[PDB]
Amino acid sequence: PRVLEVYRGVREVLSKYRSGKLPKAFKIIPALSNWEQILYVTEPEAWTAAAMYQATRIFASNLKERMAQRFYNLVLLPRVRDDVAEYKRLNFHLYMALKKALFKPGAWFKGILIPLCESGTCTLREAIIVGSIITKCSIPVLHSSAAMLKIAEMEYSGANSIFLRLLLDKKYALPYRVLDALVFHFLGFRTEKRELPVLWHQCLLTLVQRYKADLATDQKEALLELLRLQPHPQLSPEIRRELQSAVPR
Amino acid sequence: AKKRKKKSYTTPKKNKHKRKKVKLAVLKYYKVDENGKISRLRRECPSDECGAGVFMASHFDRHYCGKCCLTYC
Amino acid sequence: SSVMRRNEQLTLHDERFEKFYEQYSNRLQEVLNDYYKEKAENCVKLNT
Amino acid sequence: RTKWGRRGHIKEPLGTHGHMKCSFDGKLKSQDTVLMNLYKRVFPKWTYDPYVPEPVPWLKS
RNA sequence: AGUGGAGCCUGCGGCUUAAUUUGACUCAACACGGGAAACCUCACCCGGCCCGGACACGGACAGGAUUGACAGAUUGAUAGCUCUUUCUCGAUUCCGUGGGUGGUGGUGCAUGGCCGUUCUAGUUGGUGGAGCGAUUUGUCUGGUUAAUUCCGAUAACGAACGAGACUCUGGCAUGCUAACUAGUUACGCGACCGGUCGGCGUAACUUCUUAGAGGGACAAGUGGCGUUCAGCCACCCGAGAUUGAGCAAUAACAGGUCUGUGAUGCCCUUAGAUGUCCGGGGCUGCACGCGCGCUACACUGACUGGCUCAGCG
Ligand SMILES: [Zn+2]
Repeated sequence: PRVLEVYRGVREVLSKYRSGKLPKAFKIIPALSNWEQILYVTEPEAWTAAAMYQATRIFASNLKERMAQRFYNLVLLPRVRDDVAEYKRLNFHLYMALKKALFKPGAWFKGILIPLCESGTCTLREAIIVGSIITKCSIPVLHSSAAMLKIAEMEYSGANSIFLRLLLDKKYALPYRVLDALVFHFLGFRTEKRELPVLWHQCLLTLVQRYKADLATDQKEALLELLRLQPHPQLSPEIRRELQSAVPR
Repeated sequence: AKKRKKKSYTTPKKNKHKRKKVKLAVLKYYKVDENGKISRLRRECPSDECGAGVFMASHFDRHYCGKCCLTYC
Repeated sequence: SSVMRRNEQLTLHDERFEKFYEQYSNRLQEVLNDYYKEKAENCVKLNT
Repeated sequence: RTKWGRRGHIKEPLGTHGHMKCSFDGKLKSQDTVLMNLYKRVFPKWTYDPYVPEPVPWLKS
């Protein structure tokens, strides 16, 4: 009716947005009942990068973790993948949006990180750009470990182990079941004939560099079996060094 | 390679604007009687979702809730 | 669930994994009229 | 002159702040540093006194 | 036919200016960046807010760290990135000090894929022969060709690569295949003075239009010149006797190109390898040179009315 004329107007605002106070109709989108119909009129694919940051800034604050997750999954995350493929580097506002998306870590992990690695088509460049934001923003220990467990159980790709390393790089105290998944993750390549990248060894390095205190003799010697079958001229002696100078409990 | 010198220069960004810390704002909401009766000073918001607990701000003339953006006279 | 485990000493937190993997109008008309009110005040063409 | 060996001289000043266009013999690296040398003649301080105090016996610290 | 002379427009110098962003300077410098710049483009200038990692140390927080926020008042801006309002939001921490082990970095090399530049006719083996060897022969007396082309001679014989060849295109068809988004002719009805009608309605099938197949030119034929051969010149008939393009996927590049990998080498990261945005300017500024253009300098013209014809798109 008349509401369709209001949002078709703001469609032409958000497509040419750069700065300033947004129209008040846009700021009350997650308060609506039929919000997904409204969002399609505004045309999220035709939006400017600057608009995308303030769009994310709205959804992260207005509660509802389930409503927040589905915005990232349908609008935000495709746009990130669209620009890394096109411009090869990410836009500033689009980057700033992702840091603002971490105000709800539950909706972040279930909407951005986990769906990205599950697709399989995730490139190395895509992984580092998003993964650096994990290093910048502090994440709750419960949510940090929960994302870490999924990636450990997940199918292996080059992009996948980058995230896993950066989560261990945070150096939080870990739940014990997560450690069991991480050991089982790396020991899954013990019989593998495939040539493993350097980023894989660095992930195994960071695991032993920090969490050598929480490794029992059973899994500790299972790791020494892993390096004996899948070696590296540079990094494998360092992991061998870190295991031999480890004090348990 | 030929190393760059690195210059000094001091400009103070130590002075930066931070909003004022209001200490213990819970006592302003309720006035407790000597017997044990609870009296609410501020208007409680009767919105869709933010009911029973969320108060409205006391403007010089009107009332304003801080979650749903409800305004009065 | 794995084989080789924690073995010895301390269990501080139990951890909740069963939420992550196990997952997968009057006011509107007021804002609408406020939008047109603003889109009129941007170009005045009248006042003295 | 230039750390990577280029010999140039200033052309125009542009900004109200200290910005200048500068000609060079070759193309400069981005990793480079431009630098000019200024010279003045310096003469010593007149601090002559023939009197010098007697030192105590020298030792190692 | 001009330009160079004139006015104007634009380019490059130069000159100004806060800025008048910019590589190239006798072809490949010179309306090249598709560059017709009010904004964006914009790289340039004058201003103004905003925040700028991880790490270690010292401080604050559940007696809220912090986020988000209606209206009003501020400066060049509807700045919740300030105050009245402090109302919500529950750790998603931020307040000072630093020391190297900073990465949406920059550049250099090893290596993995892919371009452009000069002419446009050559380039390069293999095997054999000649020389101690550098080297030579092949790659040549002669004629001939755009040509290491061809005839042919022969201590050479054979190749590969490109040019050539391949493909398209255009010229030609009153032969053929068709065309309700092409057109004609004839026939009806109508309008007009036996004719004119881009008026309207289906029997004629391709002349025009289209888009396909098949033809058609091969030095075919004749004459002259030619070691009587390779070839060259002239001429009849013919639409065409010497169409133009791509392919064709060379030689030299020490010009290289690109989100490929190297726990790659260095340099930088409150000196952000152009930080995002906000407002206003500048790119046009003008004594002058050097230049491409447009309009002109009239009578073969200008003005005025009338008349009638395209094609790429
Ligand atoms: Zn509210």
